Amino acid sequence: TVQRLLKAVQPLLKVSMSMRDCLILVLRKAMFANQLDARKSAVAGFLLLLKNFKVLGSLLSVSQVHVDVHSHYNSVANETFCLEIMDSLRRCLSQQADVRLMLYEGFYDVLRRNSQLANSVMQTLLSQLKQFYEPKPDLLPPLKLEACILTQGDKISLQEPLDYLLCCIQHCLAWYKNTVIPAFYEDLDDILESITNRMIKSELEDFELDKSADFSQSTSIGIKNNICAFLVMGVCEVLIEYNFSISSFSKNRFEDILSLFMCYKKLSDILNEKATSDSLLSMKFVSSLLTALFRDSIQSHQESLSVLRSSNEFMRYAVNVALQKVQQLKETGHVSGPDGQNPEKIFQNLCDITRVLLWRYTSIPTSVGKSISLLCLEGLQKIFSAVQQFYQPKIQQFLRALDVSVTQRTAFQIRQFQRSLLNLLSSQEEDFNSKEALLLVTVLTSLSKL
Amino acid sequence: RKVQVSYVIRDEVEKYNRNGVNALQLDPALNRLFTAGRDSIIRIWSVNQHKQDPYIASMEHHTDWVNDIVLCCNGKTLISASSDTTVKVWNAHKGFCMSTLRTHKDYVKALAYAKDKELVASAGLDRQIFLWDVNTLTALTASNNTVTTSSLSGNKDSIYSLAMNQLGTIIVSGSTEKVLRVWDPRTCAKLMKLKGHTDNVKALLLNRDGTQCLSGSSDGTIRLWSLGQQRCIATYRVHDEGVWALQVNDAFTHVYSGGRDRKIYCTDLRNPDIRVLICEEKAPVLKMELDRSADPPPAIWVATTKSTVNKWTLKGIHNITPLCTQPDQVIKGGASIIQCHILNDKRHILTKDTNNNVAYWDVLKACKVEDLGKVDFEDEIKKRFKMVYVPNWFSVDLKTGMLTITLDESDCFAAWVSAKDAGFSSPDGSDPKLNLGGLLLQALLEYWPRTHVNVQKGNGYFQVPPHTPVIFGEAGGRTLFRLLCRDSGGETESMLLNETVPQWVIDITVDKNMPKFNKIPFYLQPHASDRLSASDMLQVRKVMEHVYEKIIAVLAEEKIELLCQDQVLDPNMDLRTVKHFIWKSGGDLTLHYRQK
Repeated sequence: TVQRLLKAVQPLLKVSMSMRDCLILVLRKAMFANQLDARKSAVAGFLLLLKNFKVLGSLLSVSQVHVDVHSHYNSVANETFCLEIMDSLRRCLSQQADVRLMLYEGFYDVLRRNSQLANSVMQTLLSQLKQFYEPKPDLLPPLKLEACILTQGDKISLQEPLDYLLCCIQHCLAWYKNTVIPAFYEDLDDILESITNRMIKSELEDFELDKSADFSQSTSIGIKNNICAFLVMGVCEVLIEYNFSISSFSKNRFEDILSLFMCYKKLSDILNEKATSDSLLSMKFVSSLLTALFRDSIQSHQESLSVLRSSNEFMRYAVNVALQKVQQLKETGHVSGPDGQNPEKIFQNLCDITRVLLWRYTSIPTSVGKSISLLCLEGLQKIFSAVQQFYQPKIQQFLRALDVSVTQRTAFQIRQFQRSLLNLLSSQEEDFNSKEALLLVTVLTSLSKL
Repeated sequence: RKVQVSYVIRDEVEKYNRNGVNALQLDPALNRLFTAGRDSIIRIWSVNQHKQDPYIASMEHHTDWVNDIVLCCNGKTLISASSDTTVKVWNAHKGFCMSTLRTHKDYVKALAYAKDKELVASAGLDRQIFLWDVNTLTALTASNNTVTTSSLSGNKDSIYSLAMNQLGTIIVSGSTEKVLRVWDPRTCAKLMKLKGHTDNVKALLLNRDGTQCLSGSSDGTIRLWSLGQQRCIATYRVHDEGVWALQVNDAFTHVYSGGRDRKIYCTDLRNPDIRVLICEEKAPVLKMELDRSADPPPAIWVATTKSTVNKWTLKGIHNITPLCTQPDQVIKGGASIIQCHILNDKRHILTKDTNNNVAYWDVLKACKVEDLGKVDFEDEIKKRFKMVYVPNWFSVDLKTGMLTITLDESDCFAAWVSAKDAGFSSPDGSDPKLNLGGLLLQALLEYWPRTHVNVQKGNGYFQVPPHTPVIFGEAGGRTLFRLLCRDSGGETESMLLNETVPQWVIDITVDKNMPKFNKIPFYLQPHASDRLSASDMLQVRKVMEHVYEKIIAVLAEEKIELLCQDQVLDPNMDLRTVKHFIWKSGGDLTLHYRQK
């Protein structure tokens, strides 16, 4: 409720000066208060207060009166103010897992919107990560498995969400290297590369999770061993995302990412059948994976991309992640990863996701677990309803972005689905696939509403 | 309350005072003279008889009369008191305002200074007296902004004068209670009250050890008081009218007096009959400051209600007729604007000043148009008459001696006029309708980044001069924030504007929202030979075409003549002006129509 209230009231914060100083004073007093769960809200206030305003801060007894002093503001003083208010957050990283979660999630926007603090946020992240990453020539489990777990009172919980940390430093390094350049950022990517090249070579027995050892949901070692699998799961996802973009297009990185997905999928198979969480792929990366995997056909990429295209399970994984993002948008108006609260970026990305899923279904119904085509059609079914529910004034722009007024475009789409429905209904029964016809009828309803 | 925007129409540099001078301070180490102008500007002059142009700089931040100044801290700092209810602390060497104290609630009238404690105190018409350690004020910064006060109580009425002694052990106040009230500034305890004087006291002095007091009064007398005996030991009645200003030499034996009767006397306190007529000034004397380089003082500076400041030389004391007849140095002053008439277009203004010069100004462009010389003012008003009515949309005041224009929410947007009737051409061939106040508001804030929309800067028809001061104050008293038009792009100025600009200005300047229109109901009836309503700017021609249609361009105008109160109406005249100038009855305007 404090996060939602502050987000709602921040337009008044944007244009004022007395209000911002009052909030700063309240949050500063709340930080030093020894009562816990007060810091849990103080940091949540500070992230919003800092990731939206470039300059903040100013320019009692009865016997004292405030007076106006006409000193024009000193930029270096304000920069030192920001640096101190961020150093407080730097030493706030010895708390429970939720504060670490929201700090890791807010640092990317803090770096993006206040460019001056660039060379200190990364000296926070890089100096925190090295508590776990273990640099040597060869020690096969390169990330420390147990260093982020706690054992007090036999109520085992995790403190350091290592996956979220590594994701945050990944996005921070991407924004640093790609955009705002015109040797710490030269060392950090080498650290990341030495994480990949010794994580794909993990036997998965060097995490001591080789066989289905305990994995229970009730015992002592079981819950900890379960929690110590989601960390490596998220690390594998984020490392896939980075190793896509470390180099433009070469087969070596693609052998790396495919083998690392194999090491993800083996663990997911082991963990799933015995007894989940969301994925860590950024939304724009999901779109740039789908579009670059199905649609584009430039001959230079083809040699390397044939390796990633031949993994049938990888296709299902990618479309499942896209479907998960669409589902999260359907439930609430924010996707998980970055740009989650910015609606226009989600709309622009969703346009491309629709444009590529439509091509995948329509272009190749050759002979049609579940097949890929049904997953694509289910994604269309979810995403049209999402568009109609949330992006109401932009339906015309959405229909303009696919490849005259809205009604002719919608008639064309309904004809496209119409012909396929007729084609798969014309077959004699013999267990005809009724799921596709049923959800096609659902899509036709949701589209004929237009 | 309700926030008004104002601005002053003036030149970028006013080297000379534009009004009288209320107070003077002389810095002996740098030979610099400070004048506290009634025109709200403090100016620093050089008193070197070398230079021909003694002007050095102006310090402009005050908004109204500057009533007193005191040079503090061995001449580094001057503190000033003004009728805008604030006290400001200036760096006197660089000439900028460092702090503004706002604890007073009415006109601050008098300031006092105790050199040996480097202590100053302020007092005014609000009956409060605050004591301030100057070094605490100078230690103020943007973080350490806390100041704490100590004040004296007992005073029953508005304070008009105030003096402290050099040791800072006695303070005396003068007021309309006629009694002067005395406190110990070190303990704030009330001390004795000496009653006896019968009128206001505008001039007070104490000897170095606070044992004698001189009071000057509007009853025309000077009185000498012993504080050790608590009584009057001599009364001097050397003036015919009120005494407004007193000075005394270091030996406390000769008193220099001046006031409403323009005459300045030097009287020996031990032997009154030995007295010297020093001079007769050209205007009531308001304040004097001796140069004290040498024991028998060489000269006395004299402030009057006129804009000129005269230095008079003092040959000596040993010897009806004035000792001196012409000033020794003269700092020239300028004219004040004393009379103002707003013309019928509600766009131009005619002025008269104290030199009987007449000028013509452009309120919209915030500048002068032509000097018209010493023509007769009322004949010039009658010669520049145009039969047009425009609703009132601003007010003018001459309190500072310059033209100050004030805009209020109640009527700022009342005046729509056509581009054609204005001096703004029709480059696309047509003239739409402009709201004057909204254009002015957009010009004043042209440099404020928040009004810039995705690039346009301003309104596209005119600029104001970049140096025009723009002041945001509350109605009745308290100025909130003052800046120059060109300075709006600063980050500090933009922050304070965002904090201070009222929503009713934001409406026009930011959202680009059109103000409400105004419609006029009127009657049409066959007494030239139905209840309708239209825009107040609609031309008679449009009603003529209306009538032509409903009773079936060039032919309409040729055939139908429109009348009001039996007078033939000019088809180009609009309904608003007709109603204002011709309708002399009550209830709704009634027009009679006919066919010819």
